[PDB]
Amino acid sequence: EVQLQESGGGLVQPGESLRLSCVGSGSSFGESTLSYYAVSWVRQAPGKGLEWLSIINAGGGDIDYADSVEGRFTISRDNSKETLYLQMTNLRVEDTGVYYCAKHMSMQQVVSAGWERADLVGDAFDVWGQGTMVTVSSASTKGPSVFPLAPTAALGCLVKDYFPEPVTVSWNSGALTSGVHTFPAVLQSSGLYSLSSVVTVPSSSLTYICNVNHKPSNTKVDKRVEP
Amino acid sequence: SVSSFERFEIFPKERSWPNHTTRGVTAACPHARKSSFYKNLVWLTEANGSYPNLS
Ligand SMILES: *[C@@H]1O[C@H](CO)[C@@H](O[C@@H]2O[C@H](CO)[C@@H](O)[C@H](O)[C@H]2NC(C)=O)[C@H](O)[C@H]1NC(C)=O
Repeated sequence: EVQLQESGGGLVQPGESLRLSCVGSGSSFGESTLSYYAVSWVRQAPGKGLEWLSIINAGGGDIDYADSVEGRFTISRDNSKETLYLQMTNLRVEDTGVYYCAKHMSMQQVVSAGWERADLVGDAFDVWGQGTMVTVSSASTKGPSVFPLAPTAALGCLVKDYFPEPVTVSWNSGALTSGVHTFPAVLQSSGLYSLSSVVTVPSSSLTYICNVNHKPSNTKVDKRVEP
Repeated sequence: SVSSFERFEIFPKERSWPNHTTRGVTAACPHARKSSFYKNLVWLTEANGSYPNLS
């Protein structure tokens, strides 16, 4: 089918701008790419529900926005690149969250056939992106501090001090894909996040390493875990 | 040459085709800047990924 991949988000100061991109790939029925359908942006603040922001039709018409983002945010699409955009301006702290790209079900045009749909349906979201996170905070970014948790049994990795989310954990490039438990992060008293990650191993020991990836600071650590 | 002549709705658009899409329009047949279609016909198309049998 059609797949969607948001990108271009992270940490930005209040009152600043940021441009998210949504890239389409693959095709549904009749070789229909993303330019056959109408897309919306939908954001989710940490711990809350889904908020719809804006919609655009296949040809780029019938734009509309939610009152909360009207005037600040602008939707658009380069169908030649099968890409959507969201140009955010004057970013407020409550704009923080995971911004999603979501395709609408109904086919809106088939350009080579000379067929358009007279209306804009805006019906069910049958395809979503993995999401890209936007953190609006004037606090500076800081790299993660990682320390081992040496040893059925258990060996872990303690990512102690960083800001902001998210990080990416993967023990030995997905070697331990069973029994893992990357724990939800907490906000330490200092003000920087902390996080642990674990895996269960039996009496047999082989070397085990954890691969840490923190995008906003170009951080990538393959920390060891020997007894 | 006609003694009389009047036009009537043989197949009322929305009521006649509940299970197909009727709002098809084309840039080939534009009316009022926007692109539309014939006034006496309907370009029936798939609805919900299905073109049910029609009679
Ligand atoms: C819609 O109509 C087509 C033909 O107009 C039907 O196609 C038949 O399908 C059966 C199997 O269900 C085949 O054995 C026949 O060979 C097909 N052709 C004909 C002429 O019968 C189709 O079944 C119809 N759809 C429904 C849901 O009844």
